Amino acid sequence: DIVAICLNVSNTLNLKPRTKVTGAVIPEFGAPAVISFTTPATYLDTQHIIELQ
Amino acid sequence: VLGNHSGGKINWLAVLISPNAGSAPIDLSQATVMITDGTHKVIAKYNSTFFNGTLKNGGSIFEAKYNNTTALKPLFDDLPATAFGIVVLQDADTSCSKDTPVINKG
Ligand SMILES: [Ca+2]
Repeated sequence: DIVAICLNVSNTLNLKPRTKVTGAVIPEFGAPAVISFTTPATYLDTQHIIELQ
Repeated sequence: VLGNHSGGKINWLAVLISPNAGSAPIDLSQATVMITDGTHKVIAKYNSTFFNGTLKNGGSIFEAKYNNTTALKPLFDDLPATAFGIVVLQDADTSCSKDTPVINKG
């Protein structure tokens, strides 16, 4: 299976450029998935969807 | 590199620059320029006040104006001794904006 966890971060975390984001999805049992990315140096208006990790 | 002259000196320089092939976008607001004449070594950094975008559509360099709020005034004459200004000469995709001059291929 593949499934997408959707999070709206607009007011909660302030993801401007050059910003490190760290985290995990932790299940009831078993090993966590590790989220780890640094947002790009430049965001361009021609490319509103970005691949982060 | 081009250079206006008066008196006994070259007084303004305009250094035209572009990305290398296959480069990721470069954000000039965080660049640094270093120049020396063998007697002094200045280092200069971007002051957002001195941007002219319009020239992407043609005009005269070395006579570009800039916009302090409420007025238009000549760029080169006003630019401080420790700062560099930027003038967009070709940009297809409006990637350069006054607060974030990011240059991309072309
Ligand atoms: Ca561009």
